[PDB]
Amino acid sequence: MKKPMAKAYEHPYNSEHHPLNFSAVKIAETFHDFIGPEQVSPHYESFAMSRKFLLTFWGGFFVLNFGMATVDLNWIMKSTYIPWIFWFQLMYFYVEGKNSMFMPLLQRFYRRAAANEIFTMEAFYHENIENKLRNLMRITKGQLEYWDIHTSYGEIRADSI
Amino acid sequence: LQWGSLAERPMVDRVMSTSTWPVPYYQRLFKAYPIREKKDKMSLLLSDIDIDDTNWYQAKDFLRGSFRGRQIVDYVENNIASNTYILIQQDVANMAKAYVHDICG
Amino acid sequence: LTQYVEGQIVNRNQLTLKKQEDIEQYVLKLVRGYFRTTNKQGLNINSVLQDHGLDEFDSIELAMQVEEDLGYVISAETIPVLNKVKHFVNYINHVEQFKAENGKAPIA
Amino acid sequence: ATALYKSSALAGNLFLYAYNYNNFTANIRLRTMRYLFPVVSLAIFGNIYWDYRSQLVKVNLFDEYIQARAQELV
Amino acid sequence: QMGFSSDNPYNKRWEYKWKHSYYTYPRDYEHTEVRKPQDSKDVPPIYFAYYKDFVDRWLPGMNMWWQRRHRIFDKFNVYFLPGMSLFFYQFADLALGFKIMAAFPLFLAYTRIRDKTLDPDFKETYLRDMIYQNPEITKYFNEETIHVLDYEFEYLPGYLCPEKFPEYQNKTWQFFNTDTAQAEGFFKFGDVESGATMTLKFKTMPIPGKFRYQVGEPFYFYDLRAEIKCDGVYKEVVLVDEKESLKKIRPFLFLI
Amino acid sequence: GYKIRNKSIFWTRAGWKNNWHPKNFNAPRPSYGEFTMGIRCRNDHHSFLRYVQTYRNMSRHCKQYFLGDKQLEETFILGLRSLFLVPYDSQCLTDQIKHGGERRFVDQLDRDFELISYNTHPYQLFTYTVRNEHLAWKNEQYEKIQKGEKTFEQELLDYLDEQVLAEKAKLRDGQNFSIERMTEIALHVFRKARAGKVRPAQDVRGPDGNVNDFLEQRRPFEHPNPTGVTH
Ligand SMILES: CCCCCCCCCCCCCCCCCC(=O)OC[C@H](COP(=O)([O-])OCC(O)COP(=O)([O-])OC[C@@H](COC(=O)CCCCCCCCCCCCCCCCC)OC(=O)CCCCCCCCCCCCCCCCC)OC(=O)CCCCCCCCCCCCCCCCC
Ligand SMILES: CCCCCCCCCCCCCCCCCC(=O)OC[C@H](COP(=O)([O-])OCC(O)COP(=O)([O-])OC[C@@H](COC(=O)CCCCCCCCCCCCCCCCC)OC(=O)CCCCCCCCCCCCCCCCC)OC(=O)CCCCCCCCCCCCCCCCC
Ligand SMILES: CCCCCCCCCCCCCCCCCC(=O)OC[C@H](COP(=O)([O-])OCC(O)COP(=O)([O-])OC[C@@H](COC(=O)CCCCCCCCCCCCCCCCC)OC(=O)CCCCCCCCCCCCCCCCC)OC(=O)CCCCCCCCCCCCCCCCC
Ligand SMILES: CCCCCCCCCCCCCCCCCC(=O)OC[C@H](COP(=O)([O-])OCC(O)COP(=O)([O-])OC[C@@H](COC(=O)CCCCCCCCCCCCCCCCC)OC(=O)CCCCCCCCCCCCCCCCC)OC(=O)CCCCCCCCCCCCCCCCC
Ligand SMILES: CCCCCCCCCCCCCCCCCC(=O)OC[C@H](COP(=O)([O-])OCC[N+](C)(C)C)OC(=O)CCCCCCCCCCCCCCCCC
Ligand SMILES: Nc1ncnc2c1ncn2[C@@H]1O[C@H](COP(=O)(O)OP(=O)(O)OP(=O)(O)O)[C@@H](O)[C@H]1O
Ligand SMILES: [Mg+2]
Repeated sequence: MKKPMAKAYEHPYNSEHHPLNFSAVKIAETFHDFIGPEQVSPHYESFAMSRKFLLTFWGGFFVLNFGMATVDLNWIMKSTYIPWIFWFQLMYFYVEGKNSMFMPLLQRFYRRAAANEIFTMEAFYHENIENKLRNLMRITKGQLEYWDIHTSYGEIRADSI
Repeated sequence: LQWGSLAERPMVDRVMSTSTWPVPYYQRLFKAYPIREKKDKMSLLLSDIDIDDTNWYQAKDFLRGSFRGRQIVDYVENNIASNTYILIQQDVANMAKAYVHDICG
Repeated sequence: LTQYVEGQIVNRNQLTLKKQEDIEQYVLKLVRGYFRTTNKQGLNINSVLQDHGLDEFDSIELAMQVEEDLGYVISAETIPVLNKVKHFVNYINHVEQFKAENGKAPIA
Repeated sequence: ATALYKSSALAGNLFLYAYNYNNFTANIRLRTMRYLFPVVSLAIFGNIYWDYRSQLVKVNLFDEYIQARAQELV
Repeated sequence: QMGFSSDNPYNKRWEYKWKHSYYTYPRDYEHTEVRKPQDSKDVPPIYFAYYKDFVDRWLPGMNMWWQRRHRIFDKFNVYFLPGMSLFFYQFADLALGFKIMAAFPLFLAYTRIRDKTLDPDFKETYLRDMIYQNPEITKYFNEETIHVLDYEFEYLPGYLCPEKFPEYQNKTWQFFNTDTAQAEGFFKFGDVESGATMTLKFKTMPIPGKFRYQVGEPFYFYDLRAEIKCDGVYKEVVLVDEKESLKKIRPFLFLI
Repeated sequence: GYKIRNKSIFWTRAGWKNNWHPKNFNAPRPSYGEFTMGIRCRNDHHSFLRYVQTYRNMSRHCKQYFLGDKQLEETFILGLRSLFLVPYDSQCLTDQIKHGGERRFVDQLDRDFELISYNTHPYQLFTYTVRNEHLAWKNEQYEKIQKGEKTFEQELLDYLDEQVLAEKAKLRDGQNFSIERMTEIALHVFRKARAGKVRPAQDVRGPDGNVNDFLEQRRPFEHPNPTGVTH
């Protein structure tokens, strides 16, 4: 065995923690390091459903806390009336009215349907790629049939003489 | 070095676990990936690529590791009239005619 | 003048052919040394590079090797016309004749 | 307090460059940041020190006047 | 001679024509051989992109103007246009129209300098179409086996012989032009298939065509000669003879 | 597995699977010499020679950091050709691209070479990383051979060679030891050898033959869960 090379080139400005070039993959790793891994719960019921009475207390505590702190809550309610009416009457059709009136506006639905089909393709990735290889394995085995014929030529020549 | 029993499978395949009541409600969303290391595993991109130049190039690399393989490589690259190293057999013309020239004796 | 060879710095040497018999031997050794060349012994002076598994891009790599061995500076306009062993021999002759007559290298 | 904060925010930019030195230096897509970071840093330092230096001169002009004017009135 | 020339070693006759999609310039000039990692300088110094644009775009553009500075030294560009600009510059504060009338002759001067200092570019596809129609050339040369050994094409300085071209002894034309707008050069060719070489010498001049004021062809080959050399055969092909060409057509005498 | 059912999936307003000339309103229209005064166009006939020079540049400027590795230079050439042969082999009719496919691909490769000249192209950094891991594994095999020791790859081959002899000594009715049978023998050894890397072989039980490894285990005291709560 020949002695291989000691090492290839080592870039002086590229590291695994500080990659030189940018992509969403490295941002994805730094993102999941930040939010941390999936917080797996070992319990048999969720935290919210087991503490509905207690969460109701603190929920109303902070409502009263804000209510006791906000002496002028009626001024905030009245100052919010006009924008509440305005933005809801203006955006009603584009949010909800389109579903039973003049136009459907199915742009957002088309993107869900495309993703649902892509989700299904990824679910059958193993089956689809395995069917593609079976055709390539069929072609590869068809080429290997020639070496099997030549190996027996010596036996044919021996018995022919 | 020890190899164990060829008839048996790894113990990971034989170990099992069963459930009971109560059962954890939590449904796993993703597989954990705490350390980004996937060494000694080949890329899954190398899946259904057709035959190409990398096949005869890597063949010579592995053949040249043996004595008989070194003879095949040197003979093919020198004494075979082919316009490509991507050898495809679609006929037995060169095979049959090479046999009739040898079986006469 | 020095280049890395398998991790070791080795001084590169240049050739000066100035003879028809030496140019043919160099080109054959050049083309046979290429890892994509098929039927290396069937290669002769009148051999089309296409018949030995070589395309337009392989002629660029061969022309690049001629610049390494002979010190030429071959323009991009000349490379695509080198498709036979005879073409490399005649081009090398034309470059030596040009420098022997004009005292300078051809335009690159 | 203002001069000390803005000095620390400028030092924070120097850390951001040092933390990302290899990208700012080798990646040519960040060449403009590499070339013009010191120009902006000098302009930022120039504003921090200018305000401090001008305030220092005015305080000294104020202190020397009230002392001189007070002795005249005495 | 090519006016636009950088330290790049390859493709000298195409340097001004090729429009690269580079954001900035390459770190090094095109290598002539495989180099070592320590031959080139990692992370080029700060303000490298600005330096490259000055030495690869600005500087060779000024060397082009300097090389052909003799074609812009006419009494129109030297005295009339700057003299007109100074007359209106004295009233630049009176109104806006004086600023425009003082800057227009400057922009007009730049355009004449910009066009006259460019490399003389003939329609090379017309030329190769002409030499490949000759049977004596196609016997030894073909487009698929021809290669360029040397190229030269430059304007002729001053006014020519005032017997072969009496057109240029015109005081009105000499006021705008200091040269004759004619060019001369050659082409060193070689054929890798036949082993033959030839020197394609040519002389060009602008001619009028089919219209009253517009030039027909700025580079018309009125003399085209080929000295073909082979193994033991030396042929001399005359595609366009000047004695027969100058009796039919005369130069154009560009103004402005 | 799963096939796209929409028969109009590859339909475009320009035809079936047309990704070379998408249909837009401002369509290309001809020009006439007699009627045209002036024109501003950037198209020329310089793309062919720019295609040749770009290859020479990208090939030579990358070999600068190969340290003379001959096998890496030949591997890079095969990879560089796959990048230049895209317009010649693609399903897309590259000769029918909207405004000249030759110019478009040439300008695309120039952007790649610009990054190559600075040794910052992601293909270059990927080649250095892949080659360093490969040479480290070849140097490991070389240092074990210089010591007279047997490599892990040689022990697999010798173990596979003896299993073939055992399986063919019992195969007398049939005499076709197909490549299918050889493969499943090697794959079964591979699965046990792969599981043996995480759990080495201590005794006759072999690689990953201990049931006690799969009993309840806990993190060591010096390496607790760093990212989340344990309870
Ligand atoms: C000095 C004295 C004062 C201090 C004293 C100390 C007091 C400290 C108080 C803290 C209390 C302990 C903290 C424990 C955790 C927080 C409490 C909790 O409920 O979390 C469990 C709950 C999930 O627990 P789980 O059951 O284990 O999860 C199982 C499934 O995975 C969950 O998902 P699933 O879909 O699979 O399962 C069903 C799911 C269905 O429920 C949901 O999934 C909720 C859907 C909402 C998500 C939709 C997207 C909207 C949010 C996007 C992100 C916004 C934030 C980021 C953007 C801005 C960046 C700043 O869960 C439920 O069944 C119902 C959930 C609970 C009832 C509804 C909760 C309403 C109030 C909580 C949210 C408060 C919002 C802000 C209001 C406060 C003003 C700031 O967490 C949440 O749902 C989100 C809340 C995250 C915490 C933020 C709020 C912290 C403080 C909350 C205090 C109590 C509420 C006070 C206000 C009440 C107003 C009405
Ligand atoms: C050229 C476009 C129109 C221009 C006219 C002016 C603008 C329209 C104003 C009135 C709107 C009514 C028509 C609904 C249009 C909905 C289109 C839509 O929203 O996109 C959905 C669409 C996908 O959602 P989709 O659910 O599949 O759409 C189907 C619809 O849901 C529904 O499915 P569909 O198949 O039935 O839709 C086909 C489309 C067919 O449209 C056409 O083919 C156009 C007609 C041919 C050309 C005629 C115009 C000729 C112009 C030249 C003459 C101008 C002279 C000016 C002076 C000369 C100047 C030199 O709509 C019609 O059928 C129109 C017939 C109207 C029925 C009238 C029946 C009687 C009603 C009586 C009561 C009326 C009460 C109305 C209350 C007030 C209005 C709310 O998104 C896109 O296509 C994105 C690309 C945008 C396309 C180009 C821009 C067109 C305008 C789109 C809005 C802005 C999008 C961009 C921003 C996106 C966010 C960043
Ligand atoms: C509710 C609590 C509220 C409390 C308030 C405080 C909240 C906490 C704040 C925490 C954030 C600040 C952290 C401060 C230090 C804390 C210790 C620590 O970092 O964690 C342990 C940390 C380990 O982190 P880990 O979480 O365990 O794991 C790291 C991961 O594995 C991955 O490793 P990795 O290295 O990639 O991770 C880096 C890691 C830690 O990386 C570090 O090494 C921390 C370096 C922080 C320096 C911040 C700028 C200071 C500039 C230096 C000034 C020196 C003046 C000296 C004057 C006299 C000398 C001439 O993360 C950071 O970089 C944190 C930086 C936070 C962003 C700051 C950017 C500010 C820009 C925006 C301006 C905002 C205005 C405020 C600016 C205030 C400036 C004073 O330990 C180390 O990193 C050891 C480092 C040993 C070598 C460093 C030798 C010194 C080199 C200094 C840089 C020189 C730059 C050029 C000079 C510029 C001025 C001329
Ligand atoms: C403290 C540190 C910083 C200090 C900074 C300040 C210092 C700056 C220093 C600047 C001075 C040195 C730079 C120039 C050195 C050149 C020396 C030399 O020997 O060159 C000879 C060299 C000849 O080379 P050669 O081929 O070896 O000669 C062979 C034979 O001798 C050739 O034989 P030939 O018979 O063919 O003769 C050829 C020759 C013929 O030469 C001549 O015959 C001389 C003609 C000059 C005419 C100038 C007046 C034009 C108007 C007269 C009109 C009078 C009639 C009408 C009167 C109406 C009154 C309203 O051609 C020329 O060289 C003339 C070229 C153009 C010159 C005229 C440029 C006009 C600019 C107008 C604005 C002036 C502002 C000045 C600043 C004052 C205010 C701040 O020519 C050159 O190298 C040309 C260089 C490039 C042209 C430079 C001219 C300036 C261009 C800049 C454009 C902007 C102008 C200013 C505009 C500002 C307001 C917008
Ligand atoms: C009166 C005192 C002097 C007045 C101030 C003069 C300032 C002139 C410089 C600032 C304006 C420059 C214009 C920028 C926009 C164009 C960029 C450009 O030039 O591209 C080059 C272009 C490059 O050509 P291109 O842009 O068409 O592209 C080349 C084609 N490819 C890409 C295919 C290769 O060339 C030219 O335009 C011709 C030369 C123009 C010369 C520019 C001005 C030089 C002036 C020299 C003054 C020297 C004395 C002063 C300094 C002395 C030392 C202190
Ligand atoms: N038929 C045309 N239609 C549209 N634009 C054109 C046309 N011909 C030229 N152009 C543009 O005008 C420029 C000059 O054309 P020109 O013929 O001088 O180029 P050239 O490279 O010198 O050709 P040649 O090699 O034959 O001499 C071209 O770069 C092009 O952008
Ligand atoms: Mg031209």
